[PDB]
Amino acid sequence: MSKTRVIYPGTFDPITNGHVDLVTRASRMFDEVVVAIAIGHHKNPLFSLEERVALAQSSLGHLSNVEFVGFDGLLVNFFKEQKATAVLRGLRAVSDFEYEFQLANMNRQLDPHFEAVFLTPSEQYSFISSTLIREIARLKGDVTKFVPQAVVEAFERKHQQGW
Ligand SMILES: CC(C)(COP(=O)(O)OP(=O)(O)OC[C@H]1O[C@@H](n2cnc3c(N)ncnc32)[C@H](O)[C@@H]1O)[C@@H](O)C(=O)NCCC(=O)NCCS
Ligand SMILES: [Cl-]
Ligand SMILES: [Mg+2]
Repeated sequence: MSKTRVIYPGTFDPITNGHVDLVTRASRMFDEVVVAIAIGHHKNPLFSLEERVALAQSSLGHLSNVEFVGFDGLLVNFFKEQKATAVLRGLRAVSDFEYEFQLANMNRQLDPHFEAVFLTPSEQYSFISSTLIREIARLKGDVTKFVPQAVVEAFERKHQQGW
């Protein structure tokens, strides 16, 4: 019996309570979990790589089997470099499901060792996404209930520099 290593890739822009729940659930089932923050070089995230990594560490660093790394390039090359057992993704809607079904099949064609496992959110996180959270924050809504406190403060310090 070997040691399992799953990657959880995303932009995490910012990390939410939904992501936290997924990583916590995953850390019970695999030996190592890698929170893999896509840099988004040609995709314009609101938070920098350093901010997104720090928010993720702050929220999840208490889990001793979770690592945090930024990456770019082809997910399958990262998968190989990392020697992962699988990629993990959350499926919160039908459109998520169809996109991920397609991508898992494309990635398996690029690398036959590739694997993707999916979790479904618990109902109390099911309506949360990073995009929606950015939008509420931007229109000065309170996102406290949906994201870790550190993220709330991070939005206040974008709102303080101006935003
Ligand atoms: C697809 C990319 C950008 C990351 O995905 P995404 O932008 O959805 O990140 P986000 O951080 O918002 O979410 C991460 C994942 O957890 C899920 N999730 C988000 N919120 C929640 C919630 N409340 N509950 C459950 N799941 C959730 C998402 O649906 C997603 O699967 C990234 O994997 C990537 O760019 N890969 C590298 C490039 C590549 O190889 N591209 C195409 C060739 S296959
Ligand atoms: Cl996003
Ligand atoms: Mg999201």
